[PDB]
Amino acid sequence: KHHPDLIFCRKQAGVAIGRLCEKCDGKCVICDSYVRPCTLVRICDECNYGSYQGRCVICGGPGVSDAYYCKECTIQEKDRDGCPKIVNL
Amino acid sequence: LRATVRWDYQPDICKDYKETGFCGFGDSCKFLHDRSDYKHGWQIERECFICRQSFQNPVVTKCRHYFCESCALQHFRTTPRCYVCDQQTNGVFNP
Amino acid sequence: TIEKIMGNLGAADIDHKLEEQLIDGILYAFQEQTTEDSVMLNGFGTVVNALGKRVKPYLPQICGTVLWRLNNKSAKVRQQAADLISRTAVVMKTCQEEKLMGHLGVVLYEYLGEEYPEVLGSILGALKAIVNVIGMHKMTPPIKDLLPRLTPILKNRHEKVQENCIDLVGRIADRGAEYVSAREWMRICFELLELLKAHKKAIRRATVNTFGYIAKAIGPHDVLATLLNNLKVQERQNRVCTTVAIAIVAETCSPFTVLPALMNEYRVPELNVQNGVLKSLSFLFEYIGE
Amino acid sequence: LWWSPTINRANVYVGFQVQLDLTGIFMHGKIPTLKISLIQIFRAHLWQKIHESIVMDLCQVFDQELDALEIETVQKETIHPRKSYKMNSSCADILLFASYKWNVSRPSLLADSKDVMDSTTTQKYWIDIQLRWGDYDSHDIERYARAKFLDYTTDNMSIYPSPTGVLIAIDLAYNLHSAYGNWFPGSKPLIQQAMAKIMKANPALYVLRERIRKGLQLYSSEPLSSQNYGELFSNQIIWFVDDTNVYRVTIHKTFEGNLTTKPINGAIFIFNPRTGQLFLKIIHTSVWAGQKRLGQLAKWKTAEEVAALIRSLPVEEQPKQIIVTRKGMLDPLEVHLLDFPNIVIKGSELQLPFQACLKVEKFGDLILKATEPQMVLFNLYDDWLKTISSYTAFSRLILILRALHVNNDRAKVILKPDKTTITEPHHIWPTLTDEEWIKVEVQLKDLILADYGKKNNVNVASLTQSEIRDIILGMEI
Amino acid sequence: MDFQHRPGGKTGSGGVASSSESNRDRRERLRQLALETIDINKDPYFMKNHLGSYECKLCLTLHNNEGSYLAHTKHQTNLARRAA
Ligand SMILES: [Zn+2]
Ligand SMILES: [Zn+2]
Ligand SMILES: [Zn+2]
Ligand SMILES: [Zn+2]
Ligand SMILES: [Zn+2]
Repeated sequence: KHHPDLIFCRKQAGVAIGRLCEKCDGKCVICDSYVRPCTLVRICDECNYGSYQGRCVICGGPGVSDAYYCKECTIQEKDRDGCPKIVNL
Repeated sequence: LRATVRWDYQPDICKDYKETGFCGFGDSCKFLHDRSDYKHGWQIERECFICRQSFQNPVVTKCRHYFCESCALQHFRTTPRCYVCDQQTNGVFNP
Repeated sequence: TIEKIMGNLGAADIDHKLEEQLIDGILYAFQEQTTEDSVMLNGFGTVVNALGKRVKPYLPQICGTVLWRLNNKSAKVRQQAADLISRTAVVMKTCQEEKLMGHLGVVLYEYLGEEYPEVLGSILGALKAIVNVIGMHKMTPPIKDLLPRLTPILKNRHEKVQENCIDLVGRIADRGAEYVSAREWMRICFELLELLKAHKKAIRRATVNTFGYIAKAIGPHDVLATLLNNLKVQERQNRVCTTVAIAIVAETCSPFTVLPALMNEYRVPELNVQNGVLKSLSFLFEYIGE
Repeated sequence: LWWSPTINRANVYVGFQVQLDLTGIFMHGKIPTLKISLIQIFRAHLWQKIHESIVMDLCQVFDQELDALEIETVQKETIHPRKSYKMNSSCADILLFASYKWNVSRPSLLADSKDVMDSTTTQKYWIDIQLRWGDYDSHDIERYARAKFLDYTTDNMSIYPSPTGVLIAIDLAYNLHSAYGNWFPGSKPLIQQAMAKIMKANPALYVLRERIRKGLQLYSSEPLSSQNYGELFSNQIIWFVDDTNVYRVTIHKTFEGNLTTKPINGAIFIFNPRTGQLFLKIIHTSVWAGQKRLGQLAKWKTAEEVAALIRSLPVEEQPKQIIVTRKGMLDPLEVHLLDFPNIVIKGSELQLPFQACLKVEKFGDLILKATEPQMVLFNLYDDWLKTISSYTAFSRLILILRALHVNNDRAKVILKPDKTTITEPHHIWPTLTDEEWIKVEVQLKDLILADYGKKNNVNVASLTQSEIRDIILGMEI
Repeated sequence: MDFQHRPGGKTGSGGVASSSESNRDRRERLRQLALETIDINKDPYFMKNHLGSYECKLCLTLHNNEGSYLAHTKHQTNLARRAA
């Protein structure tokens, strides 16, 4: 369910908390699955700060629920890879 | 006490709609489309456990058998296994 | 401001005449709602949920006004009235006044034959809320009369009607499946196969969840044969969701029971069912984990 | 379905009369589409549930007022479910056992006000409830009610535990209700108000009406000055009706510190601003207290008196509109105005000071020194209307009423500053010429502006001309 | 109403099939027609794969559809090359 484009930030994570819209609710932020939402999503930097406050870490809708990593991505601990907010480049 | 009522005895319900939910005629169905199981008017009008003694200070052993404490102590001292289903209770006299 | 103050502080300091004035004010505010003021609907829900058990004298006035506005010419008025029912079902069931809520359910069952899609979706959402706050045993009309009425509504093509009706069918099949015979559940599954070709992904996800609930209810064999025939029969831009449904059925219903038929489906040379078997196996392993 | 009173007539050329399933609907000939529509309306035993809900609602009403009519106990007749379908014979539905020997009149209609009550006496009582589906030919409910009462009391097949009782007939096809039979005292307005409330807000009746509306697929789209002070002279007779003075009691004191209440005569005010005529419907001294429902039954009696005065008046004498205030007891007034629907009751932006309407000396002397419903009529602007227009005299009368409601001494000083303002005994306003009534209205407006500035902590002359004219005419300011 | 002149319908029908069922029925009928024309023509080059695909052994060419093999009749030059 992925695309070859859209690298995310590759930035060091911070205390800001990810946020998901209802159009893509329940998806894993990395592997786009729906199984075992285990680890909370940290969104590093000014992805949260400013006009993008409480927005989607995926497509860009108004976020309503906390984003999560699945257990399968945290099996190899991909959740420490960085910020998963999509920057369209 | 006779209360007979001359009914109309033709219940015009679609049998295909009643037990399926789909009719091939659709909106051109001759009968009415309803799914219910209510009765009609004419159908309504036509219609120590072995010795059988008292138990004091009850307790259950390892074989899930509840009996008196003296009876369970005598059963544990007399035999190693319980007399209910020959389970391996090992003569345990516990509450 | 009233909704924010009630959500911040509460409704403990409200006087009785003050509460009557608040109910009359929010009834007149809902009575004059020209735009789609959904935040005002959320404020209505916040005020009556903050009031709680003190709205019991005011409940027949609210019910009478909503049932009067449900007969309106405009579709938006009926949609807003059913949305108010869906908001206020929880606080109607807090006081356990089951006669008024059952009367509302009977009137909504009469209103289920509407032709406008937004109104029908709002009625279905209100009925889903009423079933969630009452329970199956005291639900008038009963589920054995409700679900056969819901069976032809699944053939509708509108997205909101499909989403609300599949959500209601999923709540019933998860909670109250004992009232419905297995023939009707198999008819529901045969309708859900056509429902799997929708556009919104939430509709397909809830469809897969209903497949899992029905297989948990009636047994995982005939629904698996139905899904395998759909997998070998589709050949279109769908049927990955059929494999997701197969994996959900197997994960909910002890996958030793499913794996012989799924393994024997690999022997079919039909060039697309084998990829479905392997994709269902991958989704099954991702669902079951350890 | 829409023309079903006309298609399903009872008076046909030839026809075998048959009863529809689980209902009391009669068909003469097999009409399949009408049968399909009426079965689809009345599915899942709706007729029996409507009858059961009406029986339980009447039982709840009579249990709520068990002690008020010397009733020992109320019995719900646990009967067979086929009682609501049989039109040939009927059992009793509600049994009433009394504390004492009830005085029982001869049988009469529910709408019969006159009832000499001392015919016989008995203890037990029965109430029967009948449901019919009337057609276009036979949608009369009262003659059906008395015919069914006579044919059920006289015939031996119908079983009733008491020779005296009442039968209630409800036509669901036309939403009509009536009753016929014996009465014990206090029961008749209780059954009238209870039946009005039941046909207002029964749940199963609402289910039936909603099923009919969804069968027909009908919808309801409906959910000087331009106000009522000025619309009376706009070729439309607007009569202000006020019943707040019906619950009126005088002030008196006893020998000790406690004070008693004197039962003064109630007054219903009908004010015509286009003519200056104020009709005060009086009440008896024994009818303003003691009886139950002082805010409802007294208002119903005042509404019946207003309907009798409207029916006694001609078509031109009846008003084309009603400049009503905010509704506090206007539900039974609107219910009882079926025979006089020529005046539409609505609340405009202009009100009237009806509490000063008893401020006249002649009308107050006629109302206070009486004990019977005389229903007198006087003139507000008897001599001021000949020196002004209709709207100007209406505004002057409204300003005089507002000045009398503000301060009676200032209003009497403005209207009658000397002994030369003595008018006729049928005149409420003081005697004046054109310029004298103009100066009296100017002084009354100045006193009203001074009282409004004293009450609102503002200046008297700070208001605009339109705001002062609206305050004089009784509108919003 | 004119009961003998209404459009014909029978009880317990089940309705008309959808687009997917009609499409797979058309594909099965096209496969049957292609196999009937192959058996009439008696061409030994046609083979069905273990994954279920048409193959020309004289050309050694796979085909996605039945009409792809039906249009594979170049094949004369490949048959002359594979004859020796
Ligand atoms: Zn999103
Ligand atoms: Zn993941
Ligand atoms: Zn970032
Ligand atoms: Zn049908
Ligand atoms: Zn070839």
